[PDB]
Amino acid sequence: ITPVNIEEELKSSYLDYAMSVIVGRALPDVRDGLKPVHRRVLYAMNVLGNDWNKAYKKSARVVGDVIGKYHPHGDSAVYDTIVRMAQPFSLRYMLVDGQGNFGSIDGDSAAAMRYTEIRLAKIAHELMADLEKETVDFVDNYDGTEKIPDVMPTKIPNLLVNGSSGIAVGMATNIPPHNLTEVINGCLAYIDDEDISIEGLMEHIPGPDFPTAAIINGRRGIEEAYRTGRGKVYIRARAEVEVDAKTGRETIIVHEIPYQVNKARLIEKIAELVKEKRVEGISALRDESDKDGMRIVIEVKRDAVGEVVLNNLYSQTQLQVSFGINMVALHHGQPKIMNLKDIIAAFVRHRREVVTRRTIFELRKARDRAHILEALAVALANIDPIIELIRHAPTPAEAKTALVANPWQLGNVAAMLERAGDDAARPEWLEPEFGVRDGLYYLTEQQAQAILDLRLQKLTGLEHEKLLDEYKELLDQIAELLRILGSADRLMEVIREELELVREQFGDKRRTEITAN
Amino acid sequence: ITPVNIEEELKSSYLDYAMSVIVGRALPDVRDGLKPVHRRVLYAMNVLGNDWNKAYKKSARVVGDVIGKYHPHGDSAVYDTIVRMAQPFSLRYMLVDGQGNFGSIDGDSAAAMRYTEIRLAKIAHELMADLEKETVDFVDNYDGTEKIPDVMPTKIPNLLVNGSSGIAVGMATNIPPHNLTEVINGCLAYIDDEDISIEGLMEHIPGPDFPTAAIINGRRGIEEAYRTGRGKVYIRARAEVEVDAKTGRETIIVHEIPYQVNKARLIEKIAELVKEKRVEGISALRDESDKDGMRIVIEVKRDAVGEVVLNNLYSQTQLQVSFGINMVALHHGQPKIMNLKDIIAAFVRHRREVVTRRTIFELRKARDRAHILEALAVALANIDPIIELIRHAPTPAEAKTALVANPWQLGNVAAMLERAGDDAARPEWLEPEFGVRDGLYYLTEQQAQAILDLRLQKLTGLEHEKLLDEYKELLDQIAELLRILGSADRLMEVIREELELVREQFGDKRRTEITAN
Amino acid sequence: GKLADCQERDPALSELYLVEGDSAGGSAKQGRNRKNQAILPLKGKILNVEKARFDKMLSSQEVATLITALGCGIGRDEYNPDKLRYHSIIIMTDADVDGSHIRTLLLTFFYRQMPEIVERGHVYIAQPPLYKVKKGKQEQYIKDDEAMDQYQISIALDGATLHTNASAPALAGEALEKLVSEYNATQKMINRMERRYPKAMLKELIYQPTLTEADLSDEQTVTRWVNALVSELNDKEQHGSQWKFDVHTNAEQNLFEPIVRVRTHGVDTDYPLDHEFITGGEYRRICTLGEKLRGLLEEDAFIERGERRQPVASFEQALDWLVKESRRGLSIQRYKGLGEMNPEQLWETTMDPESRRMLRVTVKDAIAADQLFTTLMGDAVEPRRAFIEENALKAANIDIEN
Amino acid sequence: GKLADCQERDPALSELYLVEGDSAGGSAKQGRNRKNQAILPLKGKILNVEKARFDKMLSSQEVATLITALGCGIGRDEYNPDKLRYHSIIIMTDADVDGSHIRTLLLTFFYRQMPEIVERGHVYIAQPPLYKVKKGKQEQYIKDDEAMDQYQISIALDGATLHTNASAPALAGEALEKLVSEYNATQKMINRMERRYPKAMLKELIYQPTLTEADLSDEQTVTRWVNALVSELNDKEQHGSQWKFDVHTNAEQNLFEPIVRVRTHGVDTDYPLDHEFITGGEYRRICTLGEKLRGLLEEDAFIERGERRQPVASFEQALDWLVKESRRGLSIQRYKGLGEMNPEQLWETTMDPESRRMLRVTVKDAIAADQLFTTLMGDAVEPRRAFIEENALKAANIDIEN
DNA sequence: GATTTTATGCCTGATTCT
DNA sequence: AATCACCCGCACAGATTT
DNA sequence: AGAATCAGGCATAA
DNA sequence: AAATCTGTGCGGGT
Ligand SMILES: COc1c(NC(=O)c2ccc(NC(=O)c3ccc(NC(=O)[C@H](Cc4c[nH]nn4)NC(=O)c4ccc(NC(=O)c5ccc6cc(O)ccc6c5)cc4)cn3)c(OCCN)c2O)ccc(C(=O)O)c1O
Ligand SMILES: [Mg+2]
Ligand SMILES: [Mg+2]
Repeated sequence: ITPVNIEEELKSSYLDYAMSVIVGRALPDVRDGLKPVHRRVLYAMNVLGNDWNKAYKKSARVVGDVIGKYHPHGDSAVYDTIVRMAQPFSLRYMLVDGQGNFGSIDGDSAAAMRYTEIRLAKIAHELMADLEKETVDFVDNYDGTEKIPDVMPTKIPNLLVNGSSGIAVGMATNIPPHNLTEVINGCLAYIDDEDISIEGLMEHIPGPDFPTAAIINGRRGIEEAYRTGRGKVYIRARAEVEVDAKTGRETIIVHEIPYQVNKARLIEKIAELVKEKRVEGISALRDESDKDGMRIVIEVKRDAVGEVVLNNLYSQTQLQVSFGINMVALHHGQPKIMNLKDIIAAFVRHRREVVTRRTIFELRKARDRAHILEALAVALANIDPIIELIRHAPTPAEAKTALVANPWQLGNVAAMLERAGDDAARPEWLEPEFGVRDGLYYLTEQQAQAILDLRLQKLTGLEHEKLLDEYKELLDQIAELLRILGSADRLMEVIREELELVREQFGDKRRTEITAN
Repeated sequence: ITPVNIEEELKSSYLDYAMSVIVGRALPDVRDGLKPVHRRVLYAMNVLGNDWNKAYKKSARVVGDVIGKYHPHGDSAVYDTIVRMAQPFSLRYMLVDGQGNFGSIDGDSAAAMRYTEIRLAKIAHELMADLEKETVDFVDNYDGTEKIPDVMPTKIPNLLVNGSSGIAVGMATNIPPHNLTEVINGCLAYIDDEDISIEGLMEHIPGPDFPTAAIINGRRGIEEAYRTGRGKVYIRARAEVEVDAKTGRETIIVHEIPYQVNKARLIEKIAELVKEKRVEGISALRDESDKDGMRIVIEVKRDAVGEVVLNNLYSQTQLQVSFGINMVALHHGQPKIMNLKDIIAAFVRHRREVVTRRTIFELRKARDRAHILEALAVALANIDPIIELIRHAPTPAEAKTALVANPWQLGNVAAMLERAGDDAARPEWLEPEFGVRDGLYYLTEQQAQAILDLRLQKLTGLEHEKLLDEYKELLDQIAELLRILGSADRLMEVIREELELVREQFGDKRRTEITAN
Repeated sequence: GKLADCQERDPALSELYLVEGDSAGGSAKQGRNRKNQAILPLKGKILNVEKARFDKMLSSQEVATLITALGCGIGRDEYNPDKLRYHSIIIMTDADVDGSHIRTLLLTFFYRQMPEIVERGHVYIAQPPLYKVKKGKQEQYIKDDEAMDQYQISIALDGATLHTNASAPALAGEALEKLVSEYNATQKMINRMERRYPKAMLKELIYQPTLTEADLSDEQTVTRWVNALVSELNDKEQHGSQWKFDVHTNAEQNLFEPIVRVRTHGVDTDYPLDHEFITGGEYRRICTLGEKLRGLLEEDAFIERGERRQPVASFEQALDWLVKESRRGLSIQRYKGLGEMNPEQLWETTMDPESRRMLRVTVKDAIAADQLFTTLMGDAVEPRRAFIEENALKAANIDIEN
Repeated sequence: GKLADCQERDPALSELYLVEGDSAGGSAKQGRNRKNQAILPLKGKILNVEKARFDKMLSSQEVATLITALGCGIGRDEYNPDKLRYHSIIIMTDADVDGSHIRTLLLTFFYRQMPEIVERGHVYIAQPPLYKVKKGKQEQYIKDDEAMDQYQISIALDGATLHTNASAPALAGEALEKLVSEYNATQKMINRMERRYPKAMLKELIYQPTLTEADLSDEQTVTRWVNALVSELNDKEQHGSQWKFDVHTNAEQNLFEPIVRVRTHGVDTDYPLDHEFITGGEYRRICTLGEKLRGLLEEDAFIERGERRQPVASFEQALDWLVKESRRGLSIQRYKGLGEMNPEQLWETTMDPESRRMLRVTVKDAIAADQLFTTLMGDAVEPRRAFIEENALKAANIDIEN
């Protein structure tokens, strides 16, 4: 037993909890726009080989694997997180391909884990491109037994296109979706001119683009949010009034509703309002949405005008909603309020880093393969002494020592070996003692082992020529990679080509209409 | 709207359900005594590599794999089936080694699937012995994607050893456990003499042997059950009366209880019976069973007699129970009532079939390997012409055609082939055109391909000697397999050796005591 | 309480569905016509009223809820079929054996407790599908296995498949389809008589020439015939079994029988082709099919699949190659239960009035139905066991095979 | 209400526990002392009485059950602390952030509703362990990561570890342990300041000598030090890094502006070093440790490990090899929560009166505690945000350098 | 993380009719 | 087989008091 | 006094 | 008749 003051315990415990929640659960990362749970789920699904053109898997398998291996928390939260990513009316670009009962726009329910199936989406493979080439770092899991990526090498601007929403201790974040083509055009414009202002970006990006295709009523909140990071906009439904003549009847047909609205709640709220006589001029209400589109029919009395009741509905019910834009994200593990240009710059810097690391890895691999092929080509030109030496040796180890002991003359293959640009295709870790010396070749241990593994099939002419062709191809590839690493302009060309390819592949059309008051 | 008669619908539906339950759910197979769910669980656990000398795995993973791949049914039934096989007080010889909380004899219940782990037991590997050598038939699963064994190539008499219990439509089955050494001795006695009567068998198999080590009362029922296949026996608990002089007051100590009896329910029933003055002379009741063993203490009144109350306890309480032996099993896909001799004969015939198929497979493999070894030796005998011919080869196919369409000189290896004459090692599928004809070897296409896939590493002396040693031992293996297939007594000798080895490995002592009335 | 009522109040245009399982009921409630359709999920198996007492029937929860939902009376002096709600009733259970058992229990309840409901024709049975097949653009549902076989056969012979014998003939559809259908029928006939003969023996006879029992008599050609048969059997044997033949002339027509030693290490006594086998029509149809299946293929032959080609040398190989090519861009989904179906599929398959398919239950004979119910669902074990044994595999030995 | 009341009716020797979760509650009920202990499991997070109105406190089930179990009244003109039961109260929550949050909620409830109970010192806090170490025979429990690190270091240097530098010296225990402890302290000091400088520069500067500002000059002396540092950094690279340097003068001192580039086309353009850094105590202690840490190893050197000897340079890898040797026969388990522990472990580790460990809660000042509670647990967001920002990592970057 | 009563057949004990 | 009752922050109708 | 009828227990499935 | 006050729901956690 030892006394402790209440203030110190309260302070330490609450600060620890707040710091854990701020950077552990809620806020996303600016570079890839994913919370930790999303990253862990995607990595777990990728490790299983659950590709987009293969058979489905049960959700229970993936949820259990994620809980056991990487994410030690409850199963209901993980399953809800998986279910939200497969709904067409929640994400602009879905990241999971689902099968079963995943719910509907009425917000009814979703089937349990043991009644549904899932797999990765085609676009999701762009988020995890070139993951095996040491493009990012890895960190230990909760008990120092596994490795998880620190950040995905994303190729899509995920944060802007898919948006974000999160609640933390002391702060909150809320960012709407966007369109992919406009964002890519803005990124290309930024790359073309690095001192671009907000207006130049907004020429390509008028505003958000929700999945449900509502109407945005206003043009000032978008500018304020994109300039300072905080703003407010109004989303309005789509409706019209039609007259069929005859007896001068008027009916209101509702087609499209705002974002994040449950249709059944709206219908029952309107029914309750007309029951209490709070809205005058409404006779009948019906829903007739069936497999083709959304339609809600409202029949009004003959002693009223449709426009007045429509405006009353817009003012009263949930047909018009207010959306508060508030952009908060982690920059370097610290929350920060940002605007459009900061996000674009962060994405561009991430792409530069990823491409540089990929180039270094590829250069190393090419140099190693060229080093092996040099020894193979040298050995193939001195078959008779090599086979004589191997036959006379009693053991493979003695044969290897005898091969390594003395130098070997280059022979007729000295033309291409000396045509290389000195140290263009020379591995760095290799000592200067080995390699092509003055008129003679010195073999290493692994080169001798590779020679001893050669098959009799390679003595044919075509197999002899293929090695030389591959050697020349590798020399060309090494030259290209060195040229890319040389200047700072080729990197932007590569990035622009990749962005244009992504735009051509995954582009789409606009849904939401922006209009003045 | 096609009408349908009620009678035909009822008849077809009920007949389909009854046949499926009879031949797919409840009754076991006589050859191995496993219901389909047990076989599927064991096969699924074996395919995953969950051996008896490796790390544990969680129950949920195995249950999910079983449900997804082979068994299209619920999870509770599968988990209960797995749990019952890991309880020392349910099976005489456990088949699953479990870690966690799998219940207790007092009446507790096992933990959920998420909190326990399992793996295979050592004895289970005897059931699946020689499964990879084409010994049993495979059948399609429910979706026609995977293969499941039709029956395990068992080596343990599982049916008699572990018993069985099942309820079907129109019939039921109930068979008690037995001791392994007695059953093996009975099988050996039957092998020695196939005309042995039931009297001869019963000298080696006195009676059942329960896990809990109760007492069996009477002897007529056992003989009747083993002669006709239906009978009844009485299982009595072990108890005694102890007095420590001094006060001269006795107490009843109970150490053991019958098979399938709950301790808590027994204690509370005894308390309820003695509360209502239904049993006289009982003063106090206590339980002190913990760690060391089982002990239940009953303190009788001072003026009572221990023997009278002890006899009344058997009549009234559950310290004595009645077990009805009723043997029903599937013989050839149909229910049938068995006795001891039929079970023993079926097991012996199954063993004979399995050994014959295994021998055939081994002989085929040995001949196939010896063919390629002869080809490689003949090729190495003439290395210089082979490489000289290959060097002038535009492509591999031309080299192969050149090698195939020409005789070759045996050289110094022919002496070894003198031991291989008489068509001992030639494959049956091989035509008479190929092979040695007049002291000059003839090569086939596959032999030429094997020659072309030869490494330089095997040009040393030791690698040459290894092939000769391998060929020499393969000739002896082929001779032994042919001699095994050539007679019937050798098969019985092999079977007897296997049975004796199993008895030595897994034998143990008796628990239950059989006594007359 | 586990009952989604319909807004329609006239008791002559409503319906009632008895779904199996809770998830299935949840899926069905979303995809239904809310005006005049009601749902009543069942959690699991239900009480058997044939064996139970009336007091326990009243005590149980599922049957009490069903009785309250129907609205009619229960027991004598209370039952009144006139005051009936939901004048249409549909079962719609799963497509496996457990579904059949629950269906039989529900039929027993309806017939024993409410005879007039069944007699007047207010009970129906639904037919949900099993397979869903998509081939890029087309999509369709297939019930059970036989329709899947027909679909596979149609897809295999769908366009191209112009078999070339010597230079470039063209069977062109109908002849090939008839030959394939006859071959499949013969294979189905052969597969159901595995107990009485080996499969390989029956398969081998089709390609060999006809025995011609009419002109055989005692020409001693049976020796060459059986020797050739045994040699052909042993030529391509790949399982270690061996075959021998025995012949005798006990009658004017010489008889023969084979003896086969198989992997079990025991030799069967014989499989004699007695007068019954040669005189049976099975051998006649086998010979008739073999007449069309002689060595029609030439030295060089191939199959002309669409924008593809591959040489072939046997009818079976050609069929296998065609079937393998037919399964290139085909996607098949198998429904393990009603819980695997989203509401749109259930609506368009089983609940749409203008595209659903059902069966109407009716009673033909009263005494026969009563005897059948008493025998099967009664609490006397021995009559049920005898009935199951009578209709067992011993009565499955149908000698027609057509 | 999930309360397993004790038998001791005298309220001067009883105990009460507030377990988190259901599995932990069941384990505690299994492993408790039945005489004078009670268990009251809590299923999940409870109401925050600081924000909620007084009406909803009575409506809430959890706090209502807790108030009933305690036995004291609630609200003014009804509270009576004399009529108390369970004079000892223990929290015993998990050892993660959610457990700390639940602990804070319970403390807020107790302090706001029952000041006298907290003042008199009847509320205690338990302390279960985190790690369990097993070494064949020696097995035990270790709490917190710092104790685990201390245990690992002690086991690494548990006898032997005679550092043979040149011919045969011997630190022999205390000197080596002191040096290792100082090195670990400097490593922690480097890690906490890792954000503002690279790791490699700090790790390499310790081996370099002092700056030697006394003989510093505008030319021929300032360049040599930075050039030597850059040379010693460049020749140890594995990630394609490059180090460059430049110097400048401001009429008082010659300041360094080193730069480094790795996997980026950009450049920081400055990592300045001037009089401010050298005047700091961090560099002073770094140089103090580096004075002992020099190239003391001769051509021959090794460590006389237990039946082992590894003559090599780069003493960091020698320490790694020592750690590997220590961990050869060591097994570690990391508890995920109270549910993992079986009843015997819970009994012997936290609930045993003679081997448990706890903490007593007391109040030092009243106004300060009240202000802290109002600031943190109130419903004013801006003060809470300001408080969290002030005590954020910026205030944690303590420049005491000691 | 924990949540209901049913079918199918052979033994028993406790209880109810003539 | 989906449902239980609380924490965290921001914006908004209808309900109470000055 | 002795037939007759009613329940609970065991192991794989909704 | 201006100004405080009381509830509901969005998305990851016990
Ligand atoms: C059968 O399925 C299959 C599979 N199967 C699988 O592949 C499968 C594989 C794996 C696992 N699992 C696991 O290995 C595991 C491992 C570890 C755990 N964790 C723990 O032990 C720890 C302990 C612990 C720590 N500290 N204290 N205790 N639990 C917890 O920390 C923990 C977390 C949360 C909670 N409560 C809540 O949140 C909660 C909520 C509401 C509340 C409401 C209230 O009002 C109040 C309170 C509420 C609280 C409490 C404690 C858990 N599981 C698995 O299980 C289910 C995965 N979902 C699998 O199914 C596959 C295929 C098929 C097929 O058909 O092909 C298939 O059918
Ligand atoms: Mg089913
Ligand atoms: Mg926790």
